[PDB]
Amino acid sequence: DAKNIKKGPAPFYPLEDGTAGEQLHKAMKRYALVPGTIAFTDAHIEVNITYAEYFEMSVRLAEAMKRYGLNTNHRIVVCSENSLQFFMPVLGALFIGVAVAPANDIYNERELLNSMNISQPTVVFVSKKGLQKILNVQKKLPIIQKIIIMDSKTDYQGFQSMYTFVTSHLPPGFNEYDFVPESFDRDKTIALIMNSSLPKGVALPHRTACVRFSHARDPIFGNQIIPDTAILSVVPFHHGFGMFTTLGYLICGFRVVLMYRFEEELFLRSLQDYKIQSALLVPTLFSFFAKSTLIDKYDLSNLHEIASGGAPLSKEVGEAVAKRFHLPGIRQGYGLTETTSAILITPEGDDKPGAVGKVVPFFEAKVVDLDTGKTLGVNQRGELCVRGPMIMSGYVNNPEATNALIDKDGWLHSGDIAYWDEDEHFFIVDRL
Ligand SMILES: O=C(O)[C@H]1CSC(c2nc3ccc(N4CCCCCC4)cc3s2)=N1
Repeated sequence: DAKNIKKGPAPFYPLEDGTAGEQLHKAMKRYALVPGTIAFTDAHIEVNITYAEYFEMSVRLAEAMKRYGLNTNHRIVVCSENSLQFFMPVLGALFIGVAVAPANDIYNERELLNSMNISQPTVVFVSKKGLQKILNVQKKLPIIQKIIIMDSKTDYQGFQSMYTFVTSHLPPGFNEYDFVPESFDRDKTIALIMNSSLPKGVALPHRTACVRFSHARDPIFGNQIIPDTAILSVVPFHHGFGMFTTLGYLICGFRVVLMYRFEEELFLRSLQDYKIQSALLVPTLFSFFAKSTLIDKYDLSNLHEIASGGAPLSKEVGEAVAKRFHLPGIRQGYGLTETTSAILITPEGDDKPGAVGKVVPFFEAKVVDLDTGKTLGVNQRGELCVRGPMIMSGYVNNPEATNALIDKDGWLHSGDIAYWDEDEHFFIVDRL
């Protein structure tokens, strides 16, 4: 061993009661009441949407879906590239306890089928450009009984938009600010079904998102709740990195600036013009910005951190990127789809080259001997194992693949090789 088991410190605020939908509802209502509070900004088209707008459309979607008949026995799919509308049905469903399975908007038809065959959605929200794939998947999966278009105001090609669907199902005199999100068992009600790294379905109870919201506004393990904080996120919303940072930024009242096609100039200009304080990159963009020479042309003085996750960041490209951006280091974190979000996180300003962080509040982490199972001590390399309240509840209708991952005592076996050091910073070893 127990000197060799690394434990998450204490959360700076304790763990809120209520479902993830109740916690989102309460914060967003608060932001909704101050006019002009920006929730999302689309860098390509330059449009802002406020928390008032976001809050009111999510509450209406929640009530419409409820009046349509969806409940905890149901799942919806959200199949769209990152967009201003992406999170409206996501929030709507969380408010009423309907599980959300976000679908890779660039899966081809076959991966979409396999994804939605596991998720078995009753309703699909889709962007215009994904409709024809969903219609082909629907032919094979008639459990899809209702298709709603996300990025339209009017009806589109015979299908309702979110806005016409909402009107079709709101009671007269619906009041967005009197709406009360559903109360339910957060341990037992699934919030998200996420796709596995042939893909599997990862069920995440509302609880795992609630713990994530603790980290997100933790001053050491998340971000400080400070007005006019803006984040430029270039990560897919349909995977856990983008899903659970974005929901955390919404809980925090941040301005989330998005882009879904990378462009060097647009990214750098958006950093500058939106006075971005924190940038979110997928790791292959780190290899890009190690090569970019245009960074010094831009006023990046507001930039406090560049965050990384989800894949291997080497000590080399990280140091290269930090220098091109004149930052102390890279702020990094480690988790799996099966782990909700990041379980190891660089504490703010406690950055170390090559390390992905320390054990987050509520969790524990060890490295075990690849042959026996016994717990190792400082700087010994073995398998990375973790345990805590963000671990998935299981794979959708795949119990053997679940139990091959978590022992009877609840340790998730990362399948990664790791060590921790004298300050308890963790390091992931590339097997190659
Ligand atoms: O690679 C994966 O499978 C995915 C599963 S979810 C995940 C990560 N989620 C997150 C969520 C948050 C972060 N942070 C950015 C780094 C500094 C602040 C801590 C959160 C890093 C990661 S990495 N990576």
